Amino acid sequence: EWQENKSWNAHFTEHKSQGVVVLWNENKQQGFTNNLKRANQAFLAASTFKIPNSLIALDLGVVKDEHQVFKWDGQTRDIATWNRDHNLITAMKYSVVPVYQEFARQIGEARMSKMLHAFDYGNEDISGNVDSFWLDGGIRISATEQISFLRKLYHNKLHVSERSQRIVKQAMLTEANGDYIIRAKTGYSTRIEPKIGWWVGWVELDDNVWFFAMNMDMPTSDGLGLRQAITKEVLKQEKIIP
Amino acid sequence: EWQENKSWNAHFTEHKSQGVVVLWNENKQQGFTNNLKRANQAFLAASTFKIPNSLIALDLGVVKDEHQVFKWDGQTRDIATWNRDHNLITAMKYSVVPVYQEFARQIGEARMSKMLHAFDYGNEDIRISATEQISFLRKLYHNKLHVSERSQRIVKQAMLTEANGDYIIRAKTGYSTRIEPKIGWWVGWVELDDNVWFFAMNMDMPTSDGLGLRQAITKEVLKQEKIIP
Ligand SMILES: *C(=O)[C@@H](NC(=O)/C(=N\OC(C)(C)C(=O)O)c1csc(N)n1)[C@@H]1NC(C(=O)O)=C(C[n+]2ccccc2)CS1
Ligand SMILES: [Cl-]
Ligand SMILES: [Cl-]
Ligand SMILES: [Cl-]
Ligand SMILES: [Cl-]
Repeated sequence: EWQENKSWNAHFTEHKSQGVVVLWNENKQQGFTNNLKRANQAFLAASTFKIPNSLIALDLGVVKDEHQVFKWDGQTRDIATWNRDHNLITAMKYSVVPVYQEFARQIGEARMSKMLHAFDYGNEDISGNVDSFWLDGGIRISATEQISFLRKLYHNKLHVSERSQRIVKQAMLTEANGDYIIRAKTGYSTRIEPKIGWWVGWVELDDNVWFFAMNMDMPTSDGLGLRQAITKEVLKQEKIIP
Repeated sequence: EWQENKSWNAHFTEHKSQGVVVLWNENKQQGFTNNLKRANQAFLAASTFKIPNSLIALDLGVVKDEHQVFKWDGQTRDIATWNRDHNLITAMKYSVVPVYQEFARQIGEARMSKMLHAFDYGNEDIRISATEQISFLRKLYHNKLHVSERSQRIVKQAMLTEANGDYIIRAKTGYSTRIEPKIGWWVGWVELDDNVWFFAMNMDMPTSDGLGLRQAITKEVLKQEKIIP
C-alpha cells in the first residue's frame, strides 16, 4: 500500500536539508514516500491548521464568505503583509496568523475540539491557548494524517457543508496552468522544537489527483522556499508535472 | 464610464491583427477599450457559450457536479482531446463541443431559452457583444444570476485558467469560422488581492495559427495597464 522510494532523498541532500515527502495516487490508491517512519511522525500543524480553521469558521458563520473583510487591528507586526485588511483568500495566501487567532476565539474550545474529532484531524488535541494551540499547543499531525484529511476535503466528505469545503478549496488555490492545478497550504513551525516547514495539498491533473504532504527541518527562515522546490522536484521526478 | 484608449491598437497591429479588448475595473466601476464601436458589436459567442450552458446544466441536474464523467461516444473527431472521457473541468478546458451538445439536448430548448432570458444573455430573439460579456460575467462573479450559488461556484471553478501569487485568471475561449468575420474570443477576469478586472476581447482570426494571440494580446494590455507584471 505504501512504498519507500529513498532515491527522493537526493533532492533533500542536494539542498543540504532533511524531511519527508508523501505522495498518494488517488486513482491507484497507492502512497509513496522517501521515509515511512518520518511520514508518520506527528508535528505541530502550524499554518496548515488554517485549512480546518477555515472550514470550521465558515461552517459556523464566523466567516460569512470569502469576501468578508477582517480589518487590521492597527498593531504593526514583523510580517508586512499582516498589517492590512484581509479576506479569507488573502489571509490564507499570506498566512495571516492574527486573523485566524480571531476566528479561533470566536469558534471556542468546545466547537473547536468537537470539530477536530469529527474531522479525525491528527491527534485531535486542542489543549493550550484556544488561539495558539496549533503553534505551541498540543495538536500533532503527520504527513499521512494530512493526506487522509485532505482526501476527505477533496470529496466534500468532511462533516461540514459542501459550500464550506468548496470555499476552502478555492482559498487553497496556489498554482494553475494548462498542465496542473495545485491547491495547498504552507506551514512554518517555529515556536517549539523541532523547527520544521510544511507544505500540504494536492495536484489536480486531467485524469488523476496526486495528494502531497511534506515536512522538513527548518532551522532558519532562509530555507522556506525549499518546501515547494523539493516537492516539485519529486513531482517532476515522478512525471506528475512536466 | 467608458474611455477609449486607442494606444492599445498597437498591441493588435504589432501582431498584424485587428480586434477589441474591453476591461472593467470593478472597484472604480469604470471601463476602458481600444475601440468603442467594436466593443458593442455582437459576434457569434462560439464556445464562450459553454459558460451559461454549464450553469443551466448544473442548476437543472444534467450535470450532478464537476466530477461526473461524460463518456466518449466512440466517434473519432478531428480534435484529439475530444476523443476521450471528460468531466466538467476538462470539458470546459478542452472546449469539448459534443459533451456540451448533449448537455443542451438534455436541457432542451424550452428550459434553455427561459434561462438564457433570465441571465439576459445575448439576444432576446447566439450573438453577444464584448461589453455584454462583461456584464454577464460580473453577475456570475457576484453570484447574482438566477441559478443557485452552487451552480455559480462550480462554473467559476471550471473557468480556472491560470493562477500564481500575482493573479488568478478565470476565463473561456471562443473560436468561430462558419461565418465572416472569423472571430476568436477570450472572456473572463483576473483576480487581484483587492481588485478584479473583467476582460472581453475578440479579434479577427482569419486563419487559426493566431489563436494564441487571444491570450497574448490580452496580457500585453493587462501588462500595459499595470494589472499584471
Ligand atoms: C469554441 O468556440 C469551439 N469552436 C468550434 O467548435 C468551431 N466552430 O463552431 C462553430 C459551429 C463554427 C460555431 O460558430 O460555434 C470551430 C473550431 S475549429 C473550426 N475551424 N471551427 C471550440 N473552439 C476552441 C477555441 O476556443 O479555440 C477549440 C480549441 N482548439 C482549437 C484548435 C485546435 C484544437 C483545439 C476547439 S472547438
Ligand atoms: Cl489556524
Ligand atoms: Cl456554509
Ligand atoms: Cl478555484
Ligand atoms: Cl462533470
